[PDB]
Amino acid sequence: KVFGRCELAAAMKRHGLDNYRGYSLGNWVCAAKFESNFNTQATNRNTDGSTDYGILQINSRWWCNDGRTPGSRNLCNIPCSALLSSDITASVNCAKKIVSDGNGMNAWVAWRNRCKGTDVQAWIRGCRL
Ligand SMILES: [Cl-]
Ligand code: NA
Repeated sequence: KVFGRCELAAAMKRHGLDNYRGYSLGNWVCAAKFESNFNTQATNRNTDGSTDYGILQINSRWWCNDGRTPGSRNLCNIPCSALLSSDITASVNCAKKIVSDGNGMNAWVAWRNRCKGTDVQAWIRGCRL
């Protein structure tokens, strides 16, 4: 599923991401835009052989099991394919674990490079929340 901007913002807000660990909604929407272009089916392979999955590009090196990343962990306790669902619940619940791990949203490279320190409220502007 390819989300619209405001559609995703409302889904995220409903799933408890607004101000989660102090990150306003615009941060999460911005991250999703640059990580996946709002496509829940996005996958991207890393150099180390791990793979990023879904709207928030969650890495199989640490967070999910894809059966093909030897010596990895499964900290979110889910198959990585669950992160590609049109239902964002699993991605959001795993994101909450990631963002609480000490390093905040800096875990997401695109957020650090493209959202951090910008006017992220522009990402929810006009939306019916
Ligand atoms: Cl933080
Ligand atoms: Na694993």
